[PDB]
Amino acid sequence: KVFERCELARTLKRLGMDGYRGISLANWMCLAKWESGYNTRATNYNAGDRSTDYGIFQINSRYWCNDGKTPGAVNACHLSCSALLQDNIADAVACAKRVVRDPQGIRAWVAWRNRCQNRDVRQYVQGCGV
Repeated sequence: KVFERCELARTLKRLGMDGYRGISLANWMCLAKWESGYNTRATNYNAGDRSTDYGIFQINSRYWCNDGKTPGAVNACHLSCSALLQDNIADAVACAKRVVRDPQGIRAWVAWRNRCQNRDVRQYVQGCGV
């Protein structure tokens, strides 16, 4: 599904993302916006290294989920990558939280560095009741 902005903001807040490991809701919204346009069903193949990015946060199969076809990959979220293509984002949120328990935190996604870091991200949550 493609979430509407404020519905996603409230969905993420009910899932415990506001301030998780120091990360505001607006930062998670900016991440989802630029990774996927708030789209849970998206996959993007990376031909350079044979990995694939999955779902609303475009989480990569080399370290985070298992798709069976990424050579030498691991599965730190202990999920099939299929779980990251559901309309229900609970599993994707659990995996995003796993990502940010590692040292880089939200910097693990380069799109966040490019499109969210050191920026005014307040617009993403404006009016949403979060």
